[PDB]
Amino acid sequence: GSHMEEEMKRLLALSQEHKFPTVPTKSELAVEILEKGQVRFWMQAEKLSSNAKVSYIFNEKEIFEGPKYKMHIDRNTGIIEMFMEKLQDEDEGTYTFQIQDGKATGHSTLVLIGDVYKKLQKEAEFQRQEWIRKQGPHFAEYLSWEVTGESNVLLKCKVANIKKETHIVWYKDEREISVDEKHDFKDGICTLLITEFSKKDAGFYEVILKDDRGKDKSRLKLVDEAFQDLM
Repeated sequence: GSHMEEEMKRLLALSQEHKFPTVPTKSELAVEILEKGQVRFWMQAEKLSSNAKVSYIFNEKEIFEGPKYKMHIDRNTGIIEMFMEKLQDEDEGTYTFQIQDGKATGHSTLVLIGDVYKKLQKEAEFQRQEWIRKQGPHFAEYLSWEVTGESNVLLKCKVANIKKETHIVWYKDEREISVDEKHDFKDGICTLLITEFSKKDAGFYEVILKDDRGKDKSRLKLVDEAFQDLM
């Protein structure tokens, strides 16, 4: 139609322009289930003078910072950070932050109760990506193989941000490809020679990281012998 309203309704939907739930203050107090998959309350609050009060309310009651609800405000204008690490209350979940600075006052409520949270949890899914249990956003070392002229796969990973001893170490499902470790350095990126591979030796070439923490192995499934056969 001439209105083309819906069409723009899509375009604006594409922009994904958020940041609206404010008040006389500057609340953006919404519910962000973090990457770690936890609960997050966050409004802004540009003014912490005298009266300047924020009221943590849960289930129609005013609560306080402590173990179950942790709050952290660094009064740089009054940014309100607040966390919750799960549900485990009496399954209930509803928080109203009413803030006022000086003479102004604003309300902001969040809800995550069993029936409700499960809803936000889907959205959390995007963040729920807890598979990482370590690397998180942006990895450090990565594999990469290349069948060289001799038809061998030249296994090589690539190192990043790390200062302990060496970087990685090639493996193969508990099988340690035992090469000279720290005697001849092998520092930086490491390259080996899969001089022919076999469908009974193939699988995945493991990269292992042990440093000032525990470990860290991440690898893909390598098959070359199946291709060699085609050569």
